[PDB]
Amino acid sequence: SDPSSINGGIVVAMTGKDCVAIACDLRLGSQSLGVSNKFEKIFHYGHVFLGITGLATDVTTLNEMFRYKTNLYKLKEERAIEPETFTQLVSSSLYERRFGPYFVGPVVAGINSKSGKPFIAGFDLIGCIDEAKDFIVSGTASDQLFGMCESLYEPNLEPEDLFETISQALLNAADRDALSGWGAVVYIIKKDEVVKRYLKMRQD
Amino acid sequence: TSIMAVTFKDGVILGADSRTTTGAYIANRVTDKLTRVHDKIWCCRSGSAADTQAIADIVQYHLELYTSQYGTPSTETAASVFKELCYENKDNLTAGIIVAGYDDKNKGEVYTIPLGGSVHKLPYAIAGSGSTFIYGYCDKNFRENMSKEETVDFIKHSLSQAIKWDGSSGGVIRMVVLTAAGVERLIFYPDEYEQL
Amino acid sequence: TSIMAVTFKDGVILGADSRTTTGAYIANRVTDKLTRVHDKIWCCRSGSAADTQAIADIVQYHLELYTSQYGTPSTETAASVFKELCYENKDNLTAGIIVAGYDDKNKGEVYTIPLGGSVHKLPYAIAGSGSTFIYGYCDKNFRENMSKEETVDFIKHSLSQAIKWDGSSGGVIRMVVLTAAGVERLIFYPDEYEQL
Amino acid sequence: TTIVGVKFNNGVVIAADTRSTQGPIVADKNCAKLHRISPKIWCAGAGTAADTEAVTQLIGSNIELHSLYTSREPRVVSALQMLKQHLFKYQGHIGAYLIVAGVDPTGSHLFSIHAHGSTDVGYYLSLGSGSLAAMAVLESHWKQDLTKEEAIKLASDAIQAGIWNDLGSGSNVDVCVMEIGKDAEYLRNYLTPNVREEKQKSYKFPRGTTAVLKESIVNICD
Amino acid sequence: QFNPYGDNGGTILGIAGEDFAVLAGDTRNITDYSINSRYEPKVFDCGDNIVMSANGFAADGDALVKRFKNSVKWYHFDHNDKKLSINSAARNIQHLLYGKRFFPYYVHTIIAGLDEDGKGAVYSFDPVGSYEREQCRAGGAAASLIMPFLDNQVNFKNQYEPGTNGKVKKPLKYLSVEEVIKLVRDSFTSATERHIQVGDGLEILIVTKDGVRKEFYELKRD
Amino acid sequence: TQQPIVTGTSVISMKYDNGVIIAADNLGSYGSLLRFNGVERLIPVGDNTVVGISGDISDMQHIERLLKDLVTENAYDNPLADAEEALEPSYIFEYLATVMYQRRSKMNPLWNAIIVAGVQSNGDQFLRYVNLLGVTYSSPTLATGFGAHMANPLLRKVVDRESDIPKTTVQVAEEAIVNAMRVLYYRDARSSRNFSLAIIDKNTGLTFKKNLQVENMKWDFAKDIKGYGTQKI
Amino acid sequence: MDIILGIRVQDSVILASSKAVTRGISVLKDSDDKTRQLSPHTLMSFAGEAGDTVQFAEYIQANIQLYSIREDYELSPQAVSSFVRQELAKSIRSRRPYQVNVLIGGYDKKKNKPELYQIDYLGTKVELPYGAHGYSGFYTFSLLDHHYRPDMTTEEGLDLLKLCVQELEKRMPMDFKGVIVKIVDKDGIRQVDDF
Amino acid sequence: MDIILGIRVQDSVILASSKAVTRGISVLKDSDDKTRQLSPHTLMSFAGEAGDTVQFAEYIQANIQLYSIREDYELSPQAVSSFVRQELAKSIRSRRPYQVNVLIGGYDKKKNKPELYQIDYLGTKVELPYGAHGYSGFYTFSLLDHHYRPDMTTEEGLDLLKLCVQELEKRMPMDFKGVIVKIVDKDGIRQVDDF
Amino acid sequence: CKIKIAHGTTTLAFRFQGGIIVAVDSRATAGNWVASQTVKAVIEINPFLLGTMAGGAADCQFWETWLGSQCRLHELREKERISVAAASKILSNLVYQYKGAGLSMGTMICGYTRKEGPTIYYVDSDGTRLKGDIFCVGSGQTFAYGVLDSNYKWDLSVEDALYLGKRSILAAAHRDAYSGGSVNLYHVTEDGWIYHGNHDVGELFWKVKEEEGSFNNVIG
Ligand SMILES: *[C@@](C)(CO)[C@](*)(O)[C@H](CC(C)C)NC(=O)[C@H](Cc1ccccc1)NC(=O)[C@H](CC(C)C)NC(=O)[C@H](CCc1ccccc1)NC(=O)CN1CCOCC1
Ligand SMILES: *[C@@](C)(CO)[C@](*)(O)[C@H](CC(C)C)NC(=O)[C@H](Cc1ccccc1)NC(=O)[C@H](CC(C)C)NC(=O)[C@H](CCc1ccccc1)NC(=O)CN1CCOCC1
Ligand SMILES: *[C@@](C)(CO)[C@](*)(O)[C@H](CC(C)C)NC(=O)[C@H](Cc1ccccc1)NC(=O)[C@H](CC(C)C)NC(=O)[C@H](CCc1ccccc1)NC(=O)CN1CCOCC1
Ligand SMILES: [Cl-]
Ligand SMILES: [Cl-]
Ligand SMILES: [Mg+2]
Ligand SMILES: [Mg+2]
Ligand SMILES: [Mg+2]
Repeated sequence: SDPSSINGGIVVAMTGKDCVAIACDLRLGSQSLGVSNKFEKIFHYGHVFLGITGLATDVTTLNEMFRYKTNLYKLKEERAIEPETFTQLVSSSLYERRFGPYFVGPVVAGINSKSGKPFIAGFDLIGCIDEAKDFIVSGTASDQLFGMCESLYEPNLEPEDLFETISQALLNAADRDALSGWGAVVYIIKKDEVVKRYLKMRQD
Repeated sequence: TSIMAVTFKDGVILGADSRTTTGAYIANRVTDKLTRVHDKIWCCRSGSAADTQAIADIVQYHLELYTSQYGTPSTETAASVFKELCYENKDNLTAGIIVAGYDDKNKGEVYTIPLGGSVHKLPYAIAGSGSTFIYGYCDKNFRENMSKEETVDFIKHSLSQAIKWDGSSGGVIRMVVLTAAGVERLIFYPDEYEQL
Repeated sequence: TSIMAVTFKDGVILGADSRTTTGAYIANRVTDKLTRVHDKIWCCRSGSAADTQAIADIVQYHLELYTSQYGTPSTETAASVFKELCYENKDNLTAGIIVAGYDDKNKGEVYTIPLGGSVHKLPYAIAGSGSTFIYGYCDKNFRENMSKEETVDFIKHSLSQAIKWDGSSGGVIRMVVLTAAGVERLIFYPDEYEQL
Repeated sequence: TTIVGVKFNNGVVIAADTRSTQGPIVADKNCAKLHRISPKIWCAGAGTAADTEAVTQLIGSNIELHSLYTSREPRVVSALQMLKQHLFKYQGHIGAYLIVAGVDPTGSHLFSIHAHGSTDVGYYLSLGSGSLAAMAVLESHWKQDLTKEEAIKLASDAIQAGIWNDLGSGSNVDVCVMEIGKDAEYLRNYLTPNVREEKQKSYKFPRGTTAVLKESIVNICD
Repeated sequence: QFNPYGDNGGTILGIAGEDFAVLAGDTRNITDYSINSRYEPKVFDCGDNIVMSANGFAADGDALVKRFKNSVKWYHFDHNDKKLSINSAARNIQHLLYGKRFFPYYVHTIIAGLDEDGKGAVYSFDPVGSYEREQCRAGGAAASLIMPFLDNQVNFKNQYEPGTNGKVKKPLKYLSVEEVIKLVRDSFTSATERHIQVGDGLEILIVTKDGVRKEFYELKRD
Repeated sequence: TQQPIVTGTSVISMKYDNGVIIAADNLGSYGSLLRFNGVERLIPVGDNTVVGISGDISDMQHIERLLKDLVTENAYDNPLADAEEALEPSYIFEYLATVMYQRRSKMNPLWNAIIVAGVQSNGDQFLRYVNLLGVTYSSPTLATGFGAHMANPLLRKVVDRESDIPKTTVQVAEEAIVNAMRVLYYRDARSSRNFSLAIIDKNTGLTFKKNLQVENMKWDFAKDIKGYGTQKI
Repeated sequence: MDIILGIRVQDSVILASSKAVTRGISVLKDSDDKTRQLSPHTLMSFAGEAGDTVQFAEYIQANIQLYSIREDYELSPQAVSSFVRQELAKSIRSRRPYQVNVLIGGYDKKKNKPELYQIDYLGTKVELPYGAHGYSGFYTFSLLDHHYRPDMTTEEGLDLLKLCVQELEKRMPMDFKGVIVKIVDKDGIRQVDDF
Repeated sequence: MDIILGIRVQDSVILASSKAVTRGISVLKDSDDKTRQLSPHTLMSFAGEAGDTVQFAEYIQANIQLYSIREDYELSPQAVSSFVRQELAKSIRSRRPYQVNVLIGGYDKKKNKPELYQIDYLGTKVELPYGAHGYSGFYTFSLLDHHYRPDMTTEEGLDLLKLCVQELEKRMPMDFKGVIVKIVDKDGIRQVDDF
Repeated sequence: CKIKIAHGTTTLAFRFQGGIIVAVDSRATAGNWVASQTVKAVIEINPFLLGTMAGGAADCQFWETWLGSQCRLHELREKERISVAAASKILSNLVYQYKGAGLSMGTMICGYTRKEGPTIYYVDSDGTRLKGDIFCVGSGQTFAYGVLDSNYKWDLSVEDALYLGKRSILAAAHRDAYSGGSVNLYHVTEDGWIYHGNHDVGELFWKVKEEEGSFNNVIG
């Protein structure tokens, strides 16, 4: 009965030279029982990408909630929301439920369309922002991801090289966690193109 | 904490140590537990630092508003406002407060307010963890209508012993003198009071 | 309980109240908490009545057997036997004992033994629930090499205050004088000590 | 966390480490614990990271509206009062432990606030897990009539004590100097004594190392 | 109520080569958020070319190593100075650990050395004695950080041959002592960055047919 | 299963170029009550070792008796009891470390934290810690209780690593220890002003200093502190 | 309430739901239909806490039927499932949550595709080729992993379903008194009377 | 372990005992014989805590077989039951008691009478015309109160027993996978293979 | 609070026309942490006897190697290989002495002798001892049962039986989070046990998916 580790899952995000990458596993389970192997945890609103780990009902709810809010934002602002601004929106919304929180570990990733700067950020369940130059990790294999990223990561990686690094970080971390894995997805994000790759990984 | 207030010939004197603790760690060694709720109505704070401050802030507000409408409040009135807060919120408060004030009619008065929120008007009052160690001493040594210098010595010797035996009390001995003359702050350092 | 033992010029004096309680009921108002473990080695008992009696009975037995083989035991020896029992059975005992005795070589000696079973040799010692209220008083008023009459007054005034403030202490003030002259029992009734 | 505050001649300085933890795991190696309430009132925060940020922003927001309403520069005691009453109302559940400092028309000020709403006044203060390591340094080296450069040195040394000796604190030292009559200078990463050494090996993978099942272009445009 | 266990933190790492084996471990010893020692070795030469470490609760770790060292001594007395093989040592340790099955040694034990064919060997144990020979094992507080990195770099897990459509795996090969130490040093610098209980210093014990060599490296002290 | 009754607070210590220093205040606390003031918590064993003990005093007095008995036992049938076969710090420590761990293993611990400071026969400095759990460790500076949190940071500014030991004199080392004791008096609620200090040097031997006091304290700034926020008077 | 299964095949969705209702040491009923028709081409089976199950199912049924009348239009299985999920997602943070797990089997007439949604009491929705709630899944999932193919017929799906029930009847501790099987396709909802 | 029944008729004792062995959510076995032959004309069925049941049954079996060899004589069902009761009566105040309930069905050759003893894990012995342990009794006792007669034959007893099993299969929550039935009479012990 | 010790492995063994198949996975877990993927959950007691391990790793590893010593002592004393019944009962009587102490074991003693023929005995830590044709034990036992039971016949060939055992573990390895790593196969005949290799799930899953056309739930 620990909400953050019932369903399982992981998300990781990295920066590179004029690019960002965000990746997640596909598992959704009920404790030991693996239920779904198609449960994607990365969503996007315009050019801003959001990954969410934790309790699956809240992952779904928050996606729907941020789609709701970014749609109204765009109608009133007459422009797409930027990663820096969206990060603040996520933080506001999570802290609004301070004493009855969504049991989640969200991760923002994207490139600011005006400045062109790569941007990533992470949060705890009550909305504390964790900004980073290098990488953000989240989920039931966060310890594993921290260890992989801290050793494998180097700055200013090209999109093609960055893909290999983030993928290897996710895969090997997932393989040491029982509640993570069952497939994986990686988003490579350049200024005006986004490539989505499904990884081949062990299915146990 | 170790705190006390003592009435005497010319008025009343409040006394306190300066120790604030978190478990066995001293979070503040120079605390000021003697606080003003009105010109010549002060209080000694013991118990929760947060609770006693919140209470003292509210009382100051009430007495400031009282003064704007009805002029200077009595020391009894101040004690009643403290009581009302302590009694009605007894379930959520840890505050042992001594109220002390100087009227011109009533001279020096001391009201003590323990955990329950009861009010007790006394010639002198002691409170706080370290007061337990000086009930015997204070009862034997207190006299009514003492002089200023005698009362200062009585408070200094008493709190010196309270500090000596109570680990939850220490630092400097702060005192506040309330008379017709005005308000006087006194401080006494370890090098003096320890070797009494 | 309120108990104390005080060394002085001619030897040592033990002092105690006479109250035994079950919760708030006074099971015995004329208890004798000063007990003989040897001719001129006595103890003050505080804590569990059953434990302290059982302990004192065993110590008396040990010292009687010691005397048959090796002659009169020292006050230190008596304290060590008390310690050995209190320390080794610390988990099952509630006993705060003060050991006091008169040697001709060592004169008056006082050893206090708190709950843990540690030994502390002191000029004077206080213990029991009511001792908390007289740490301040006793520290300020104790002097070494007092006379018999001064020590009796010091104990009487101290236990009077302990009794006054502690609900768990009361009744008569028993005392036992240990000197070269011999053993003298003293008693003091409420009508005398209350109005000190 | 380790956070400190030190008063000096013509103002006040506060400092903080930059470690953020999640259990035994270092989540952020360079987080900002120094918060701007108003231009010349700054706040060092320890405890629940979301709470310190949220409570500082809320009071900072209300302080700005109050400053505009009264046509006056905000005072530290206003921020102090608003913070403590907010925290007290929540009976400690908002786990924010703050060192509030700044300059205003009244002068220079230094306070601390605890989660339950109790405030303390002082010339030198320290809060957080490494407050004992810091306070040890402050108690050993603090004196009356410190200069600007001496107070910065003392403050950063108190943070360093936390960085090295407390496992809860680490990485860098942030400083903010608030002098009277001058603009407050926020010195982000004032010291960086924990630089990561060169790695022994590059872990750049040969391209094609990772096995892929599918590729697809994602549509971000309308 | 009295709690007989404690957590002294730290982390250990064992890698096996073709004709050698390394057993590394940081030198930091902690309790709660305090550092007890910056240099307290927990990787020990036990004789017969066997190095051992029992990470977790140090009192239990020391007791175990002490008992095994003593087991080696009596093995010589009772069996005509016969060399205790690494496989025999492992089985003996299982019985030491399981002997306290119902009041366990709170430790993750790793031993390293050479097998009877002269090839590198690493064995790892759980707290109650279940053991297994492996090429690779991390243990302790930062095991969860280091281990997946070792799967990737030592056993080439999830790495395929470029251009082979993820069909041909990267071939397994033994690593040189130089390449292994590079991985150890990087594993510990990474673990030091992200785990608060890991740091101060790194001590590696290398085991070849010639004997037991030592190497020491500084780690971040925050 | 125990609960400590009469307790002793911090014991602090450090190494210097020729030997080791150790210190501990003279207080026997009974909870919040500062009950006993004449308690010696540094116990010398021979002329080359000092054992500093914190925690339960009844258990401390038991450990005293064990060490006292150890000296007696070592002298038996030992012509070189005051020479080559005298008790070393390492011997005394290992014995205690054995006892402490055996007692915790029987779920009946000696509720103490112990620091054995001394100088070996070959001149080497010895300083090692052991506690109720049987946990042992060594470091250029060692401290128990609040000392661990407040003293160690200050002492590590003097001797941060091994290479700083030859560079640290006995004057500099003692100054840091005495300073640390002052800081503990400021900030530890179960500490006293009166303390004992011991120096074990390889040249000058054992110097035991009793009845020391914390002095040169800063309290003057307290007078300027008024209220808890707004209050001006 | 215990066993509810679901299998999506080429052209239909098949739901199987146990018939037993047990309270204490007594099987009170052995012919219970643990499902409600939400709309002509959408069926919802349910299992969980006593009372909550039927109360929740009928509440959803009333809402979907209200929508159908108002718009003179049938909601898509995807739309119904999202509505149901949101109701459970609200529920879980209520004073007393609905402890109900559901399967929603429907046929989308616009896409001409069968759809099976599995939603737990927390509001955790997943579209699946085959689904189950409770302990049933611990046997049926691995069985279907092996025997299921995406292009199967309704008749092949029923044989695949018989294989699940047999396995459950063999290895489950409790007697669940067989199952009521219902099929959802382009022609609506119908019950298999002989199973 | 769950269902054990016993019916004493005119000339025999009939014991019925469930075949299922269940651990967690898995029926590990469906052909388990929950009985041991203590002597040629004495049979004991058992049910209770896992492990304890078989360990206790075999321990008793060993003791009775030891007695038979020593004296070259068969103990009476009354004597065996008293021995068993005393062992359980000792057990209940031990450090770890046997949590086992037994039925002892035997034919006394000296009296030429069948005898059925019901003994619980506390050592509570009663001679009965019909007996049961666990939740079984809550159905079977009232059923037998109605249908049982003292002068019934073995064949009538088996039909009476079939009536009990049917009722249990209808109203019991758990699948106990049928029963193994054994008859004890003047000719010894034999198993009914088709039930 | 309490320490996490290695637990696991999913094991099965079924009797059939051509002897006994025994299949197990190789994963050990400490909570959600995957501790090992290379655990030997089959003990080779002797050329005719096997023992499967599930539950506490140490408990199983320690007591089954101990069991092997007791079986060796039997054949030294009695000049004859121990029966599967006797071997299993030594283990079951041992754990019964530790009943309540907290041992966690789910084992299966598989082997062949002349008097018994192929025999499988389930033995667990709460004292249960059962002879039987089919058993699945471990956290992923139900997943293995689902595939095994639905495809089991007595008249399976050695080739088909070996595969069904392998496929059943794979099924559990896939669905059960606490099962995986690799499959270890064994075939027990009248001549003794025969090892049929270590099969990594990493390659085996995709090989089985492609060739068999199963696992359509997974993104191909
Ligand atoms: C003497 C010391 C005893 O009566 C005095 O009365 C002084 C009075 C002055 C300071 C006004 N009392 C205190 O110093 C007071 C003692 C105390 C402690 C706990 C409850 C009531 C009274 N100290 C405090 O209030 C400190 C002040 C902070 C450290 C600046 N606060 C705490 O200890 C907080 C308060 C929690 C609380 C409990 C119940 C009612 C209100 C508030 N406690 C903690 O932070 C707990 N801490 C967590 C980490 O582990 C150690 C304990
Ligand atoms: C003062 C009073 C306290 O410091 C003195 O120390 C004296 C010592 C004298 C008598 C030598 N102490 C007592 O009078 C002592 C108080 C006490 C109570 C419990 C534990 C420790 C100390 N009183 C007693 O020992 C009485 C004496 C009887 C009435 C003759 N005994 C009890 O109160 C017993 C004690 C049982 C016990 C508990 C823990 C350790 C040892 C013994 N308690 C009861 O009878 C409980 N009682 C049942 C009726 O409902 C009210 C509670
Ligand atoms: C020193 C470093 C330690 O005290 C400083 O005090 C810093 C303060 C800086 C960061 C402002 N303190 C922390 O970093 C603080 C320590 C802490 C942790 C938990 C409770 C209280 C204090 N760390 C945090 O607040 C982290 C911030 C992360 C890095 C973004 N937050 C968490 O660890 C959250 C705690 C959430 C929380 C909920 C309810 C009450 C209090 C806090 N914890 C998690 O996210 C863990 N968990 C993982 C799975 O998802 C669900 C939650
Ligand atoms: Cl205060
Ligand atoms: Cl008495
Ligand atoms: Mg009285
Ligand atoms: Mg640090
Ligand atoms: Mg799996």
